[PDB]
Amino acid sequence: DYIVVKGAREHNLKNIDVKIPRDKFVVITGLSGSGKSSLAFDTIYAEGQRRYVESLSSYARQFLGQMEKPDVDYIDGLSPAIAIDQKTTSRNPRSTVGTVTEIYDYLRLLFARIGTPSQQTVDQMVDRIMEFEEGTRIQLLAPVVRGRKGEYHKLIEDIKKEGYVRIRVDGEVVDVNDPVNLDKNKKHNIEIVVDRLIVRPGIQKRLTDSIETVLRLSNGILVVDVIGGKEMLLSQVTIGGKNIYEVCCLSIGEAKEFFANLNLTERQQLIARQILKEINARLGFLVDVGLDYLTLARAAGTLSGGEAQRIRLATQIGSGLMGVIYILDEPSIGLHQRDNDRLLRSLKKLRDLGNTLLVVEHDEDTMYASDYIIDLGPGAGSHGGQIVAEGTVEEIKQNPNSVTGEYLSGRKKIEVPKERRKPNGKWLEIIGARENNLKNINVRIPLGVFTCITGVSGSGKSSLINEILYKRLAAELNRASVKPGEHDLIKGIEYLDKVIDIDQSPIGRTPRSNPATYTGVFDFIREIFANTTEAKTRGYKAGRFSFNVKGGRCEACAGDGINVPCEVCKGKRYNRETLEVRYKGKNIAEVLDMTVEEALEFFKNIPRIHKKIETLYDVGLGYIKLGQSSTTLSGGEAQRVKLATELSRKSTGKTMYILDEPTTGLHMADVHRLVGILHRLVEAGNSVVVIEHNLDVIKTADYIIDLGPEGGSGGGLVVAEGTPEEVAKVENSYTGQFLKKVL
Amino acid sequence: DYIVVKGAREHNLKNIDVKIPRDKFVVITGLSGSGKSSLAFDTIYAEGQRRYVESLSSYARQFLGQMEKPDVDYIDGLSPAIAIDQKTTSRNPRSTVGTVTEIYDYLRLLFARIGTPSQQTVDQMVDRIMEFEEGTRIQLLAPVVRGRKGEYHKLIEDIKKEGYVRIRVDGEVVDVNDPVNLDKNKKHNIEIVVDRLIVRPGIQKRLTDSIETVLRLSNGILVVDVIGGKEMLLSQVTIGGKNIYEVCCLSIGEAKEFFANLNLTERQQLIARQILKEINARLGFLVDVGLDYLTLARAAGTLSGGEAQRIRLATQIGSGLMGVIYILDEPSIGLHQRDNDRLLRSLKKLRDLGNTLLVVEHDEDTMYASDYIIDLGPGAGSHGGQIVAEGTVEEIKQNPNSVTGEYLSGRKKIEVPKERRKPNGKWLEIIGARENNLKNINVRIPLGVFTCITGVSGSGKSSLINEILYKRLAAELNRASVKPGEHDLIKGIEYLDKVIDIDQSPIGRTPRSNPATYTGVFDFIREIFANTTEAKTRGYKAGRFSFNVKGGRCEACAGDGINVPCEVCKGKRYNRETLEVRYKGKNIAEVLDMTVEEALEFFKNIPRIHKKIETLYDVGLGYIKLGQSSTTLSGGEAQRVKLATELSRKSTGKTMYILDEPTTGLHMADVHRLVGILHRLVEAGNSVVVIEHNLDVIKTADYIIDLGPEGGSGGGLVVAEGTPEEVAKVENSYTGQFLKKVL
DNA sequence: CATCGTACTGTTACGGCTCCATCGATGGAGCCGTAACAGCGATG
DNA sequence: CATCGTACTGTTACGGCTCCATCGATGGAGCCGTAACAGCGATG
Ligand SMILES: Nc1ncnc2c1ncn2[C@@H]1O[C@H](COP(=O)(O)OP(=O)(O)NP(=O)(O)O)[C@@H](O)[C@H]1O
Ligand SMILES: Nc1ncnc2c1ncn2[C@@H]1O[C@H](COP(=O)(O)OP(=O)(O)NP(=O)(O)O)[C@@H](O)[C@H]1O
Ligand SMILES: Nc1ncnc2c1ncn2[C@@H]1O[C@H](COP(=O)(O)OP(=O)(O)NP(=O)(O)O)[C@@H](O)[C@H]1O
Ligand SMILES: Nc1ncnc2c1ncn2[C@@H]1O[C@H](COP(=O)(O)OP(=O)(O)NP(=O)(O)O)[C@@H](O)[C@H]1O
Ligand SMILES: [Mg+2]
Ligand SMILES: [Mg+2]
Ligand SMILES: [Zn+2]
Ligand SMILES: [Zn+2]
Repeated sequence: DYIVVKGAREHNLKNIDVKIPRDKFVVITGLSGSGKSSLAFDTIYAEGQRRYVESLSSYARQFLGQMEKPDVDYIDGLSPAIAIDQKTTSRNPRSTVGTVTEIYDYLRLLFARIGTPSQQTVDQMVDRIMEFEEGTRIQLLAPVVRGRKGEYHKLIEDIKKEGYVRIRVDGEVVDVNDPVNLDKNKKHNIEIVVDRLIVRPGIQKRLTDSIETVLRLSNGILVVDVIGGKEMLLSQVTIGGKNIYEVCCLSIGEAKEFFANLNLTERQQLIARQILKEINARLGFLVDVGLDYLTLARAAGTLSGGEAQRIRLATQIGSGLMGVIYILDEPSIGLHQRDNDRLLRSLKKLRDLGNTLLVVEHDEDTMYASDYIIDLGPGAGSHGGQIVAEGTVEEIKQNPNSVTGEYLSGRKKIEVPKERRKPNGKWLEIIGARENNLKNINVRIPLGVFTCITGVSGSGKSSLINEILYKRLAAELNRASVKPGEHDLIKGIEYLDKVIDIDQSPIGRTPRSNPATYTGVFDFIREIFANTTEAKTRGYKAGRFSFNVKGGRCEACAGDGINVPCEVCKGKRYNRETLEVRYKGKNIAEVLDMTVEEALEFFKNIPRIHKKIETLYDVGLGYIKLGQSSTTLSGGEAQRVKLATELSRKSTGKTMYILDEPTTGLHMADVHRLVGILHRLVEAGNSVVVIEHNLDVIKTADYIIDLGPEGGSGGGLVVAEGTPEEVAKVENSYTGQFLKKVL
Repeated sequence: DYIVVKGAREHNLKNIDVKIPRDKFVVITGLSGSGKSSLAFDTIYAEGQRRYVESLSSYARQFLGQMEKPDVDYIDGLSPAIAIDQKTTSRNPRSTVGTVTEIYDYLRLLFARIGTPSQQTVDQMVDRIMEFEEGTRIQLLAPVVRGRKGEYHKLIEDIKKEGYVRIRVDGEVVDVNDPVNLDKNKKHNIEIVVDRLIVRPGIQKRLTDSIETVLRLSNGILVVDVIGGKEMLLSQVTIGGKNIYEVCCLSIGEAKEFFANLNLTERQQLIARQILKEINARLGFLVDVGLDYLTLARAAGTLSGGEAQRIRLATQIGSGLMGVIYILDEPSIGLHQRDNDRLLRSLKKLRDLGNTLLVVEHDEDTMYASDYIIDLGPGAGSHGGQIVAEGTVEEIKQNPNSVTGEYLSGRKKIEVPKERRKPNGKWLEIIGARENNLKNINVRIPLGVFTCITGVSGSGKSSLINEILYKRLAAELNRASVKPGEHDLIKGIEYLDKVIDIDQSPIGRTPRSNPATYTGVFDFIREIFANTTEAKTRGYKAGRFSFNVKGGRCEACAGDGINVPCEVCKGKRYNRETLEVRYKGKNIAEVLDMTVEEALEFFKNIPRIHKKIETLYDVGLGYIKLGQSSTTLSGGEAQRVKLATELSRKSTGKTMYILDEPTTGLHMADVHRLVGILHRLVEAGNSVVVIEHNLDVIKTADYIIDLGPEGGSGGGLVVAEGTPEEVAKVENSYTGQFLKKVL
């Protein structure tokens, strides 16, 4: 009935007790960094997996592996759990859609089980001959030589001595006793005539005996000579007329149609019902989410973000179970509203089978389509990790201590601008863009305003922007050695002086990385430290103060601090001599131990450091430490670190900003902060282009370039273009339909 | 609170609903073949394992594997389950006790984690030098050449050009500027003097700088020359003074003592607490059950039945968990009463940790030491598979519908004989028996009476009987080519004419085996069928009617009948022509489809077949089919088939019967049947020797030869010898102590 | 001590069948640190 | 058209570190089927 958790203390959680209803659609909600992932994935799934694994052999435990033991007193009401991680995976080039979805294994099993390559037994042969009409004259032959050249005299003598008298050679029956002649260089088909029977009921015994002796003499080969009829031969991989490659070269929808109407007998059904059911469920889920155009032979590395996310989901939740907790960590990454609604319908269908759904989400549609909501807060980092509200959507909305309820209820909102900026005659015209699935379209992107590129997941917006416009602009301005996509020409590059791009790619997590190193400010800090008088006296350089460089780092901990915390250097990753150069009475370890807000006051005089620290504060990461390990960063925190890294660069007043879905893992407040930053950048005279699926960002855009009307080969055309109201007035545009209810 | 099972239909179960209390000692009870194993192992454990496995990846599912899906409507209250199978396992010769118990892996991890092979950092070297007293004169050296021969002129010139002036050669300090001479064929130790410091507080910076430059110049080698003191060298697997082989060559008790008082610092404890805890738990369980004499390097194939069973238990239940169902299928195989009591104490300790115990048992001590009892019956095979009684021990005893309650309450019992047979001057004297752990004892075994060999598990009774007496008797009488054990001589063999032995070994389960083939009566049946007139007319032989021979078996099913049941031959494993030779109007398939009681009436005229069928009926297997697959036979049924096979042989009135614990897997009624058969054999003038642990069998024996007083190196001596009352009068004999409460 | 009588029982080798125990590495991608390269004004 | 000014910013190649995806076989033992081998009586 309930999953009772008491005394949860993982990461930033503070002894929180929660009762999660079972067999319900439960949504975990909070600010970015509050501890939803630590509450669900790091506690509930971790404990369930640990309990299941601990009852296994040492070989199995080593092969599978278990996560770290959570700091929870006791958790009850558990069951088998299937979890989808928040982090996106990068796949090998050899990987395939069918291999990732695991339909290839089921296809291989089906082909090895029921794939038809004639193997007949004695009884089957007897029945086959019995199928003939009564009165037909037949002869049973035992071919000893089939396609060979030789004198064949000893063999004939042995056959005659065995007892057989009738032998047919070259299709003519001759007596073995009478001498015969045959060319040694000419192929001959020597066959022994065993019996000359008649077809009538009641000769089963004699026919079976003759077939048995023929099979014994000819080693499993029987030839039935039908007098006046066509001769037949009896001896001891495609399904439905399609090979494995042929069935793997079809679309998902066509494969589902083929597997839905294939003709199978009772034996084949009883043999492969389970495999057919698994394949049907997987293909049905793939068609339901919207991936009915991809072929099963497509490489998984070439898929877009939304398609990759949907295939990752289909790998785990493709075939539903019963009595299993499903933990999904933001399954709506890079998905349009339509795709999110289809996923929600699939999730409700999965829950209706008798499953518990524990979905961590930042979306509002999931919030409105949820039975129960658990709110965490009231802040992020050390200021969160405790439940601030609980109940249904309405109770959360009426709750004054929940920020997400405040944003849902309209108390806090992102204002829709009263007046939108208009283009001033400067445009970027892309002519003949035919990259990937684009259909030779001409797109004009206004300069100096806020532009949003909208469209369904897979419609061709990343390929239009990142693969063509950004690459051409980089080659023109930054002199990068990258080749752009397929296009005729781009006009209007002379109006720009720089390009800054944030891509839609995973962020690498390493123990050698932290916000300071990622943003590039640690280099300035190290140079400042190495420029002091003490470092000059001791002959130190910038690499001495790096914990990844074996010049001043502690060798006991190998620069990591933990081997169990280190004791010689106290886990600070620096030896005692390095931790003596002090800038403003503070060494490098305490500088790394500062928060962003503290570093704002400490480094308020150095402009290069101050700009980056101010950007990190602006994206809302003021609570984070400058030296926190990147492996211990959340998805939203890592995304915001990347955003600050790219947005803390110099602006000349004519630069172009390109962002590829920068909202991933961001709560509605972080979206507000990002929107404010972007609009300030635009007001400074720059131009910002955002490939976005969020309606809160979209409704504040001055220009919108919709793409579609579908994904894959069904997309690649501009379906709407103009201000958000004009796009909303378009009937056939999905983004306009969803904007009509927002504006 | 409860594990609710509804609609269980696995094997012979008939829609039984059971509520098993949780966190209790629950014992499953019934006749042999009633369906206890199918109820527990084939339903509850199977469903739990299937549910846990289905939530895993395809790779993991293939690597681990899952059992067949049970025919159960729904089962609730499940949790992770650890199960010990009833079947005994045969291990490879290379296997070891430590490897089987899985202590070897933990030992390897401990040695790889904390095993000490001097790796020092700069700070550690500085601290070590600072440990010296104040005022001491030291010199830092960088040895560039250590044990080499050469002219060494370019190296000296390079060192001088670098800046260093002081170089010590052959232990004498010389100036690099002044010319020096050295033999090219003589080894020289060239060392560069870097600094000549003093020991006082406040020289940490200079000392660290000198150590760093010395380490850089000499590539991680530092030599500290203490003036007036012993020189020391600083540079950049045994635990507790014992190697891995040394710690693996100790006894289990000594290893536990060593691991209980080993000296470890805080770092080592924080590193390997989990490994130490696992090793301590495993060794504590091994000592508790009674295996405190085996060394961890002993081969597992040389262990006795009880030791092997205890080690198999310790593999799974050695380290306890919490909230886990433990399913044990007869864990008291080949164990004395004392060992069974120790195992019961361990099981109660395991249950007190918060675990559910589901123990299938035939013993009475387990019944009396159980919180809840579930009784199945009222018979075996198709006559059982339904719950006939339920409740505590007293309720079961008062229940009139439970046979086990009847035997517990004394309503049904095995009578103790009023008068015991006395030896008639014929004895079998074994002189100088020193096989295995025997201590050169002389044992006299009376002839013509019922003799029982008793003793603790491991005391040396199987080695005394099977390895010496049976092998010598076989070599003397049956002319077998087997070498006996270590003994001087055996007297009295001239009083015997034959020997029949039932060994304590596993029974192989193959699809090609059934009771008819195992007992050897199928050969007679096949000969009878091949001797008919129809088979003579069709030229058939005895191998034609064998389903394992490719002469008359169906090739579609390959003689197995199932490929999904076969359709051409209807799964009968014979082709249509073979199923036409009828003996008394019945072919081979219906003969194989007979029960033992049916075959008693059908074959009542053929004496050779009738004797074997009558023996199979006598051991109580009248409900079984003559052709039931051996893979679908229970442990008790297989044991009884083996017993009937060996006891259905000719008796000359002077044969010797040797049985090595024939009670394994037998309920108290099957024991009564076996005791009656054995006593009839003895009354026919034969002699029976039984190595038994069952008190019901023991109390009916005319003579008893106790062995002990312990197992392993602590046993091998006769502690009692005489009638059961005389043995009961012995104070130091465990068997006498347990018999005192029975007689 | 020789002769006769309507195809005899029990126990072992040997080949074929089947079940069960026992046992990380390589390439790809992202990131950090370091080296390398390009890019107002006044007077005679 | 030449001259002067108290160690300058931003973006790319390249090597080293680290995380993550992806992928049955062999010997031993037991059993079955087949071939192989050993083992009263009366008369002259
Ligand atoms: N291993 C760790 N040790 C200590 N703190 C951690 C660790 N991992 C994460 N944190 C911090 O704990 C807080 C909560 O992290 P997490 O539970 O991942 O957040 P989240 O709610 O899933 N946020 P997001 O996914 O961005 O919406 C953040 O401040 C993290 O930086
Ligand atoms: N390298 C490639 N080769 C072939 N087809 C590709 C390749 N990359 C992408 N595609 C396809 O091109 C179409 C558009 O993908 P893309 O333009 O990258 O995505 P998008 O429209 O931005 N969608 P998303 O990022 O998920 O919201 C999809 O059908 C992709 O599968
Ligand atoms: N796979 C099977 N299919 C059909 N019947 C089976 C199968 N396995 C076992 N049986 C029969 O089902 C009955 C119960 O078997 P099982 O559940 O193993 O008994 P059990 O109570 O554990 N007996 P035992 O272990 O000897 O004390 C017996 O008559 C078996 O012969
Ligand atoms: N091949 C062997 N080499 C060395 N020791 C052995 C061997 N076989 C058995 N032992 C040991 O000899 C002792 C007696 O074993 P054994 O006589 O076979 O058992 P048992 O007394 O009949 N006990 P059990 O059958 O379990 O009730 C035990 O300590 C065994 O570990
Ligand atoms: Mg998260
Ligand atoms: Mg059983
Ligand atoms: Zn250290
Ligand atoms: Zn068949």
